[PDB]
Amino acid sequence: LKKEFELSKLQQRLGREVEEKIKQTHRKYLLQEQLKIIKKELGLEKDDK
Amino acid sequence: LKKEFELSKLQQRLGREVEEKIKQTHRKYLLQEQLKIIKKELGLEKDDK
Amino acid sequence: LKKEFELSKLQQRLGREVEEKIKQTHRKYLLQEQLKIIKKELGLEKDDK
Amino acid sequence: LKKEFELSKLQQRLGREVEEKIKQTHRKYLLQEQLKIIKKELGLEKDDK
Amino acid sequence: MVEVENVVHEDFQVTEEVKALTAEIVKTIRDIIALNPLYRESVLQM
Amino acid sequence: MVEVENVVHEDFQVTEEVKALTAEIVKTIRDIIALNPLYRESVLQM
Repeated sequence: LKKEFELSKLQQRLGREVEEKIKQTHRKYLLQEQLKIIKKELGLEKDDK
Repeated sequence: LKKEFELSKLQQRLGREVEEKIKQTHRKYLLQEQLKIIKKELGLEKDDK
Repeated sequence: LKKEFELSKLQQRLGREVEEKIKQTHRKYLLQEQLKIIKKELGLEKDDK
Repeated sequence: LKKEFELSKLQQRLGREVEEKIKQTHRKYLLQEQLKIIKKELGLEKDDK
Repeated sequence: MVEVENVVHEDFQVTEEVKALTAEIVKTIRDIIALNPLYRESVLQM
Repeated sequence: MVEVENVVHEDFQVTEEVKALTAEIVKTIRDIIALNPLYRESVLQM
């Protein structure tokens, strides 16, 4: 049972790590996106066609 | 009820007046608060375009 | 309660001693178990990119 | 009522079907991703820049 | 069949320091369920 | 083929500390189905 248990707990740590890395990715993307919107917001043509 | 309404009315009105005199503080102060917020959470030297 | 807790305690301590002597088994054995998981989990691959 | 009911039930089945296709996509990705991590652990397959 | 409710429940008049052993009984029960867990601890909380 | 019901089942006469290991077996089984849930828990409650 423990032989199975060691792998399971390892997998649990690995799963939280991969998922938290995805969260650290996207949460920081929300922060950078907020940064952009504040850098853009001022009245401007908002470069485009 | 009249006395309570006059007390609550004078308190709400005096406080509304103090609040109006506080709204006179310029919106730039708010923009400065958000500015300090931008600096409180950014990091990350420039390695982009 | 003293005698029963001492019985459970002596069993838990003797078993903890057994557990330490099994922990004397080297971590190479654990990593070998993981290597067996690499070699005994599956044979074929499905829906490979 | 039945004429509407048939189309509605059809739409419900159709929606769950597309959703299940997304699940069949990602669940196999979870299995294959686990496969990759185990294949990368067997020696040194990927390394950083 | 003869029976009698001999539910003795004698108690010393001073009932202040007599409940101190019970406190040790519940602390020992918490240690019994913590090092050798057998039953749930919710019944002790009820 | 020759056979005999040699269902060996030696057990200590003293059955006090022999069911104590069982407690660890069920705690490991509860942690395996709690931390890595595979099957239903109704069979365990029965």
